[PDB]
Amino acid sequence: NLNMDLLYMAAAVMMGLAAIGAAIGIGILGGKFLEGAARQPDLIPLLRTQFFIVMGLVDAIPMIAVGLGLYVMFAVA
Amino acid sequence: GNLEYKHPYLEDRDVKRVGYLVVSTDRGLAGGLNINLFKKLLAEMKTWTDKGVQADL
Repeated sequence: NLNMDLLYMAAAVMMGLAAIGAAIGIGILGGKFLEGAARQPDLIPLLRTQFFIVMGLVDAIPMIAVGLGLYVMFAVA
Repeated sequence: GNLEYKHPYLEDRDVKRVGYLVVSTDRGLAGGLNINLFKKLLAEMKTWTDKGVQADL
């Protein structure tokens, strides 16, 4: 019936836009790490620590959008 | 600093040939000025030349 048509599409827009924001945000944040690794070798492990702190905050809202698109897909429809 | 880029004069190098700039007089009568400098130069120059390191003036 009409339910699964729209509820896949709703999950698709949720995990599609989450796939934009987490890829673009880790692309900008990661490229600034790699100029810092090129510019300051000897600091790769210290900068990598800072990159993993900041990466956990970038992935926050996109991981709630993944987890609820997995819910809509395999629980609600 | 650790922010150093690459640059010949600033960074070190494995040594085979060494150069000396020696300043010296246009005029005599200065007494034992020049030669007491030049023997110190030659002692150092000999020291490198001992191990075969080349030298230039």
